[PDB]
Amino acid sequence: LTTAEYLAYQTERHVLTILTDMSSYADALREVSAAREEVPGRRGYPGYMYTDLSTIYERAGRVEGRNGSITQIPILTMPNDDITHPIPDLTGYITEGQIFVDRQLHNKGIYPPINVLPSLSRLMKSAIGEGMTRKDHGDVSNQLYAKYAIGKDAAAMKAVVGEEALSIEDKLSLEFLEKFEKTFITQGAYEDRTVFESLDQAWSLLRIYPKEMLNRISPKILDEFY
Amino acid sequence: AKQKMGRVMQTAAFSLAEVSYATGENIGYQVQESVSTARFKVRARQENVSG
Repeated sequence: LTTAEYLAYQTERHVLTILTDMSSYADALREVSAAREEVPGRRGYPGYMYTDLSTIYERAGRVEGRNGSITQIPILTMPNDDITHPIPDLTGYITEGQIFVDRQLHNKGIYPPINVLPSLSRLMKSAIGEGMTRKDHGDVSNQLYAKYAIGKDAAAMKAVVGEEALSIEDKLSLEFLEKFEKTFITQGAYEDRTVFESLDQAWSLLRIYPKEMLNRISPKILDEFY
Repeated sequence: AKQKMGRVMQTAAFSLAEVSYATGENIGYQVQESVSTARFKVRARQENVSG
């Protein structure tokens, strides 16, 4: 973070610091804290782990006079896949979003195994704009999320009420779920999908739906892009 | 289906009454005598409706 702060603020370049294994960092915090006579906290981690993580994270951010930014991807690890664990809880508290990597997706073999339904970017509205990225980014993202949730619900309900009894908007949603997990989310580790290319792929996914079915897309965006 | 079955039963009763009047006697005894086997049979089919 000191290197990132230099570069970004005394060099005027955007950084995107990528920390990894903040769980390992918190284990190191535990080991250093118990080197002193400090009593362990909630699950062995010290009571000031919130302060330590807050410093480490809030060392990022945009500033006024300098034309440079610092962005953080802590790439945290859940010990027992528990969001209730102190490390994920505090990191959530300080941070501004979450990207979930899912064991179910990984076992199905999808890379990256990122689970969209729990993941969200809290400052999505800022990044998805008109001057930045493309003018359909926000509407396409919201529509994709809605249809992905509907696809998961229809997949759950298929083994309960049969495939035939599902509505047309549910059969189409199952087709979208398949084409979304296996083509959109499934991305080769060495293929670069620019934001515009990924938006075009998202529109190709959304085009299986009739134009009336895409409720969350604005009519102007539907006319322009569909 | 209950309404349609009521209408069809009324029509069938009228047709049976007309047939009996044309024959001049009740064919009930003959039908009972010739009841060795049933020409119509019903076989259950386990259709899967919804769940």
